Amino acid sequence: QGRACLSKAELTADLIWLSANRTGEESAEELNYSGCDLSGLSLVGLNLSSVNFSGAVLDDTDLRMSDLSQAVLENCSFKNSILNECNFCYANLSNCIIRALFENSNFSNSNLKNASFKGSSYIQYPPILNEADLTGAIIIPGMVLSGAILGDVKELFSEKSNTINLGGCYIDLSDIQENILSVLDNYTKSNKSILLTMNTSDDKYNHDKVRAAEELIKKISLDELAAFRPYVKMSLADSFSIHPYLNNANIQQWLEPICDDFFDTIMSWFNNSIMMYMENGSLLQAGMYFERHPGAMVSYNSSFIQIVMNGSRRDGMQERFRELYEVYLKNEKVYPVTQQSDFGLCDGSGKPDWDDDSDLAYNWVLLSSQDDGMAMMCSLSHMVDMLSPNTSTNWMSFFLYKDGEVQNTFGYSLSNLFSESFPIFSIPYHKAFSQNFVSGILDILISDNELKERFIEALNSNKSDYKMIADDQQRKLACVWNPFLDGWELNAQHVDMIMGSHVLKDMPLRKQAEILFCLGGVFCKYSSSDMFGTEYDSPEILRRYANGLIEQAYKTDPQVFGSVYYYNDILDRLQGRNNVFTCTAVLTDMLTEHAKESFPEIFSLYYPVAWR
Repeated sequence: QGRACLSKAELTADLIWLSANRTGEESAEELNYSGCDLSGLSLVGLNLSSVNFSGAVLDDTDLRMSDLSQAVLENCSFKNSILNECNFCYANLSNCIIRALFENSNFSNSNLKNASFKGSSYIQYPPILNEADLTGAIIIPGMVLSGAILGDVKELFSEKSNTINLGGCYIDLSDIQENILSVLDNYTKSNKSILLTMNTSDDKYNHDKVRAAEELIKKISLDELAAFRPYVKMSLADSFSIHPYLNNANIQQWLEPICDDFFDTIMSWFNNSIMMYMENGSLLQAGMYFERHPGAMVSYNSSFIQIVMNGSRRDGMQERFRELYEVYLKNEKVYPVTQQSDFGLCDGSGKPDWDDDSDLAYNWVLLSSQDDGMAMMCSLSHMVDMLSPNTSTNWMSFFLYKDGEVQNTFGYSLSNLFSESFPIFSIPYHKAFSQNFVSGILDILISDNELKERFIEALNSNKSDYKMIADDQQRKLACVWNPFLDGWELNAQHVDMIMGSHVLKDMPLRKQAEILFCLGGVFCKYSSSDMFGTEYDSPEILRRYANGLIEQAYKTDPQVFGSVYYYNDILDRLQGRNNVFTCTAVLTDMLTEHAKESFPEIFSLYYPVAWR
């Protein structure tokens, strides 16, 4: 169409029109563009199925979204081409030199024998090689080999320093920023990962994966693995602590020191927080860390328990984690709890019930974070609930022990038990209890939906354009709040309603006072120049309610103020005697600054995040 010697502009028009009127029954001559130089071109979105670009040159060509299915592309060149989203299905690309961007390029069922991808890359979506023949081909780290035909091994081991044999193909390491670490990170550098490449190859290549792995580890210096390198370490654990590498002594011994150090750091850092999710290889390595270091079962108890809960349920390693847990049950602090009627199987055998579909079995024993002899016995179901609670979470569904003796869980304060003894539950608990706290107060104060919405919406921003200092605005405020005020003090029945709430009544006095202080700060913020007040004045009603809250906080626990002088100072500023106008911007900052200094955790939970 199609002769070797023409201008590229004609080849271009020819091809764009060929594409514009494809018949499907084209002739051998009309389809012939062999040996043609098509470099520098833009053959984008062109229907070129069945075309014969044999031995041609498509360097620097934009082929994106084009259809080259069934094309005869053998012996071609695509140096610095852009192949993104090209269709190469059933295409023939034997011996081709592909140095291209190949994002989502479709080589399904293509012939790629002896081809080379050296220098190619993608950003997020790999090329598709399903049922493509890659025998003798040179591939690169990051390529996904699902369903690819690699060929059987001809040479077991490469002698070229920069290549690793996988089946009958070759992984080239000459374009990896001269840093082997760049190809070992499945999490943040997936598009460059040789671990991805190896593990996406089919099962029949399992013996080649192992060999490839032994060759790979020779290229990794112990120096390079000295740094923390967390994503690399996790990737190695994930990729090599699974079948078929698990039965290879060499690989497993190389992993151990790496994983031991990494998982030690992880277990200690994570202790008393919810545990990260782990792929199988890492989870198994986490388990093996505890096998080697039984002391850590106690030192990092909440990390340990979550790991075991995870592993005891992970298909392929359950038994191994059950045996690990049963070693922990022998610990001196744990044993007494296992000797309870309600433990595990409930038969006094000291054995968990590993076969409870409901996950209601009391299998799990958590030790206190302080030296007070406390332990908790709970079920997997309730533990998961408590770690990620909602409004319906049952917080009392565990048995408590002190020095191995069952306790009445009614003389206790959940707030204190969690914060002092089982911190793993403390943030989740206090977080759940603080949810919609000021919203709940507003629901009680303001029956008028439109006004309530102004208050609730303002929670989400640090500033408001809506103001409430005008006469009619303050009159509206007075009608709403007057039933809740006795002058500058809160009405006694309103107080009882606040102090009696589910959210407050079981908090220690001190925390009750801090929460009330914060609520006092909230209504001072509402009254300030940033919100419903102005640079020069603030709605008196809101100052009164803030004042009542502050006085209530002081009655509840005066020590939250540090001294009576600060308390008095707040009241004076709020009440503003002798003042025609009173601005609350400064006082707002005095209150939040004090909360930040004196009770930052409560402040962070109860004061709206948008406002701090």
